[PDB]
Amino acid sequence: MAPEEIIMDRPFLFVVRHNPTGTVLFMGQVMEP
Amino acid sequence: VHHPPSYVAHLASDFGVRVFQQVAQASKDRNVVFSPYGVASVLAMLQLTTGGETQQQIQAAMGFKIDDKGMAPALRHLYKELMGPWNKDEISTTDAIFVQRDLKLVQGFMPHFFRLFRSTVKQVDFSEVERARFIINDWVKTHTKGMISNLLGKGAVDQLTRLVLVNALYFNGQWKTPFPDSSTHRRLFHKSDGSTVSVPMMAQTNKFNYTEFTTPDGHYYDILELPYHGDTLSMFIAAPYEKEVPLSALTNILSAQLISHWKGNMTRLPRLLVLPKFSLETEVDLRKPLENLGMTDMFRQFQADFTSLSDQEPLHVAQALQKVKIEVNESGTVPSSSTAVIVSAR
Repeated sequence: MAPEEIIMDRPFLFVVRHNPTGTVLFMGQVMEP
Repeated sequence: VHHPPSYVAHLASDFGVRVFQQVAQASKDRNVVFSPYGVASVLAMLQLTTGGETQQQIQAAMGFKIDDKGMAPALRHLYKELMGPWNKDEISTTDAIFVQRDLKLVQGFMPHFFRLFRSTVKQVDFSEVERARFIINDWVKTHTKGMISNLLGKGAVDQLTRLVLVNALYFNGQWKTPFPDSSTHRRLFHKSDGSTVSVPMMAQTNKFNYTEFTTPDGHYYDILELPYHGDTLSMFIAAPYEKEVPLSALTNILSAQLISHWKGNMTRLPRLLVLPKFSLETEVDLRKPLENLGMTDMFRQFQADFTSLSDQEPLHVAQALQKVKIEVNESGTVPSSSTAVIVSAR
């Protein structure tokens, strides 16, 4: 009884943005937390 | 015709997302938190101080001219829409320019620069070295709210220094559906070299805007959106399905358009998201990344054209950099970057 699990155990990418304007404020490459 | 700030917003970000790519391909196995918007802000300012081929390269790279019709007023409405209380999540961008008071500026530069950008303008004497960086480093400090306490290292500026255009971005978002403390547990993170580590990861069962995106090679990547309670800002997560395929293949095709496309194909699906919390802090040298995008001249002496600012002496960017910092936890995200260009100070 559980939906598809999505683990971020490998180096991922992250993009924080302001949707309405499409302004990519910050970007990231997390290789090792 | 599309909403003006949304158009300038794209171009600014696009440029930034292409600068990141240079920084990322240079930092292949190390952590990199960058600010696309941050680099765009100071380069736009630089567009006015420069001339000749130097200025043209920057406009070719960026993709627009801060001079053109309706261009600057649009960048200003962008500053506003971004910092509006209606976003619930707090943003705070601010640009500043520090010029040597005894620098004979060309005619019209000062008022014109202010009419277009309308930001902080400070006349400082760089001969008084320590006091000078105390003026700027403290400016950055207050506008990034404590984050980034010392943007300029000792000797990053000097008596020969003339111009310093800096940007200070701040963001304090809070997850629309924050991660439960209890759910935080140690899990294994597989490094880009093969080794694993026990890192405290956050977990959450909910319905996220998810979408699968294939790469030209044929690799599948997961794209997920975690919004902040303002529902106007959000962080997009993108990792591969297979662990064999590196983050490189994803980042090499990145673009402000590809991000819009993800956001456009998403559907709220039930998922159990387990994301490692983290607190990065990075300083990037924008020299090489910029030249890789065409702006070589501004770094080369006896080639760099700054005739729009002054002309009593030849000038050039002694250095360009960006110091970012991001704290991601159970409640939200508080990232803050401070990007600066320095003319006549290595």
